[PDB]
Amino acid sequence: ARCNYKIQLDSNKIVDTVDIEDIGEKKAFCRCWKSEKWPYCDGSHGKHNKETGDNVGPLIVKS
Amino acid sequence: ARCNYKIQLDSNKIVDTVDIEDIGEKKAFCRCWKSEKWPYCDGSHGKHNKETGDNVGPLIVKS
Ligand code: FES
Ligand code: FES
Repeated sequence: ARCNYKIQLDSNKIVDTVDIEDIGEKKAFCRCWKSEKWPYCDGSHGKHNKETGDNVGPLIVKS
Repeated sequence: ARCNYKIQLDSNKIVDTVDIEDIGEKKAFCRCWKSEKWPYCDGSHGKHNKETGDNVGPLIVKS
């Protein structure tokens, strides 16, 4: 049971790097692998959780 | 097909918040929902990807 059906399926391993000096006030990062704005959250987690009963959600990095 | 079988299954929605002033040099955050050090990566993604063919990996936040 894989988790990612959408993001860079050609890649062997998806690791994203961000510098704190690009966060601004705050940024929300996707942990559900469904965002169309990867690696940022775009709210797609909500439909996923409703359909599946899951409870996943983003990481908020703040300043 | 839910993604999270491990983290706070009582919770309706798992949103984590971190302040950049707690990153230090860098921190790696789990996006595979298998870490025993949630919300940080503990390398559990590697066994998951080997078993399933998946390609998920952490978010690295650096300074
Ligand atoms: S779109 Fe994936 S966690 Fe929000
Ligand atoms: S342990 Fe989950 S992304 Fe590394």
